[PDB]
Amino acid sequence: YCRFCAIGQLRIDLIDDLEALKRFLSPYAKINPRRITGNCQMHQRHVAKALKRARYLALVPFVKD
Amino acid sequence: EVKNDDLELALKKFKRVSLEIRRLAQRHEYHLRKGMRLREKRKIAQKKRRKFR
Amino acid sequence: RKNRAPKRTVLPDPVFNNTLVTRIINVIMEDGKKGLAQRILYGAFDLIEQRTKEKPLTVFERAVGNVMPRLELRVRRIAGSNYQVPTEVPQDRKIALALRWIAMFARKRHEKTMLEKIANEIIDASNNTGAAIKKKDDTHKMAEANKAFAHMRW
Amino acid sequence: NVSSGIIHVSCSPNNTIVSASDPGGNVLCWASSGTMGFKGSRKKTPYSAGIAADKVAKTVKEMGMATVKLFVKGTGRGKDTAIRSFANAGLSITEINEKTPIPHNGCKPPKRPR
RNA sequence: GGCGAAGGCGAAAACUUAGGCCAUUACUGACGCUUAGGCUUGAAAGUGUGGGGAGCAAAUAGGAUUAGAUACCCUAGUAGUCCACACCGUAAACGAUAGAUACUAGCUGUCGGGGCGAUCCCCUCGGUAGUGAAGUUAACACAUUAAGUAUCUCGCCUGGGUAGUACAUUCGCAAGAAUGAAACUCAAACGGAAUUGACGGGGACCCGCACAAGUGGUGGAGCAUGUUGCUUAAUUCGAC
Repeated sequence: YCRFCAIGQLRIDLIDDLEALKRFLSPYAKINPRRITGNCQMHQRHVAKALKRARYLALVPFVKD
Repeated sequence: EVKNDDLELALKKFKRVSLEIRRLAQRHEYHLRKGMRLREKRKIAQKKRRKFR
Repeated sequence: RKNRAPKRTVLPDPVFNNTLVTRIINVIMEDGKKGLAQRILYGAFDLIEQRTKEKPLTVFERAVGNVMPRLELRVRRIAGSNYQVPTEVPQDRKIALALRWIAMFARKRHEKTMLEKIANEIIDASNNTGAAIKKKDDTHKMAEANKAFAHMRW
Repeated sequence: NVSSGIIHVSCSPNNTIVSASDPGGNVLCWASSGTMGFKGSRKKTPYSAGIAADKVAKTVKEMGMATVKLFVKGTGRGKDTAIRSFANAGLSITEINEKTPIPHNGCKPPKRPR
C-alpha cells in the first residue's frame, strides 16, 4: 500500500523513523522499487531519497547485508 | 548480496539469486554501449514484470 | 521421432535352456543358418567343460554380470567438434554388450581348433581378467573424464 | 588445529582458484586446476573445479577444518559444485559471503568475446 | 516515472536560480503566431590544452584455424578513457508525423495538484500509454497525446545513377560543417504497402535405419560386367 506521507505527520525528517522505513527495504539492504513498496511515486521517491540519505549517513549499508 | 536463511538450505534460496547474478553480471564481464545498457536493462525489467502479472 | 522399442531375442535353445545361449547363437552368428552351427555349439560346450572344467552357464553368467557396462555418452556439439556427457544404462544393454563381447572374442584367437580357441576365450573371460572387463574399466575411467562438462548447462 | 577460518574461492571464467587463508594472515593450502595436472583446456570444465575443491577440502580436513568463512567470486555451477564438494568432504559452511565485484561503471575488462 | 529546447539529467548533502501547473470568483485588457535577419546549444568523435590518466583500447606485435584473417578467440599497445578552457558539429539528433491552438467515439489508465474522504477509492486540471468505433492511407497504424478537420508562421521536394559533386562564398589551423550544381547516361529507382509459394547455415513441430544400438559389411583382393581415358577403320549409339 502507501508507505510514506501516511506513517508520519507530513513533517519529514530522518530521526527515529528509519525503523519504520526498514520494512520498505529488503534484507539485502536494497531499496525496494515502487513495484515492491507499492507506494505512490511521490511517496516512493520520499522512501528512495530517505534511504539513500541514510546510506550516505551509514544508517543502512549500501550493498552490504 | 549475502543471502542466507538456513543452516544448509541457503543454497536452495541462493539458486534463484545465482541466476539473477548471472543475468546482472554478464554486463560486468565486458563493456558495452551505455544507451544499449539502459535499453536492455529497462526492457528486461519490463519483460520480467510483464510475466509476473 | 522414434520412441522406445522392444528388445526381442529368440527363445531359449533347448540344449542349454536359456535365451542367453540363444543370443550367443545369434550374435556369434555368421550369415545365420542353424543347420550346422548348433552341432558346433554342442562341441563348443564340450571343449568348455574339457578345458579347465567350467560349467558354461555359471562362468558365462558371472562374466556377463561383471563385464556389465554402466556408462553411456550423449552428444552435444559446439559446431567445431563434439564432446560427450555421461548417462546411465539399464541391465538390458549391460547383458547385450557382455554377450556381444564374449561372442566376438570367442571367434578370434590363434590355436589349432576353433573349438579350442572359443573354449580358451571362455576360460580367460571366466576370472574377469581383461578380455571384456577392460571395457568395463575403460567406460568407468573415461566417462569420469566426460564428467568434466557434466555440471555445465548450455 | 583449525576448525573455523577463511577460504577464498575464485571461480575464474575458465578455472576456479581455491585457497584457505587464516584471518591472522597465514594460509593453509592452495590448489588450482593446474596444480593437479589438468591445465590448459580442462580447467574451464566444472568438474576440474570440483576436483580442486575436493583436494583443498580433504587436505584442510586432514588439518581438521570443519567449517569456514567462504568469500566466493565468479558465477556459475562451479561456485556451487565447489561448496557441494566441500560439504561432501566434511568441510561444512556457515553461509555464502558476497563482497562480489559489482562495479559502479568502474574499470574496463578486455573487449567482449564476439 | 518525471525535469529541460530536441541534445541531456539518477550515492547523499549544501550553494544561485529555474520554467511550468492547480484554485486564482484577482488584475493591464488581444499585448496572440511568426521567419530570411541574429545567435547559442547540441550525444559522440577528433584536435590543442594543465595536470590527471586505475582500466582497457583506433592503428600495431604476436599466438592459432583459415583460402589469407590487417575481422572474429586471446594478451600487451599509442591517442583517448575527467574537469576548467577553445575549435569542432554531425547522429536511428525520428512520433521516421514542425512550433502553438479549435474541438471531435469509448474503455482502462499512470503520476503530480485540487476536492472528497481512516488510509483507501472516485472525480476533476495538466503530462501521461495501450485498447478500439468512424474517417483516411498502400498498410502499418494515426486514432481524441490523429495521420478527422483546420487555422497563423516558418523550413523542404519536384524520374533517377549522378552528387551534397566542383565552384562563388560563410565558419573552422585543419578535418570537415554551411550553400550548391553542371555534364554523361538509363527508362526506371536494390522505388513503399501487401499476395503467393519458396528459401534459411530464423522458430516450434510430426513421423519416416532418417538418425542412433546393431547384423553383415562394400570400395581393400582374385575374377566378372557397365561406364569413363586412349587408340583404331570402328570398338554402333546414347545415358550422364
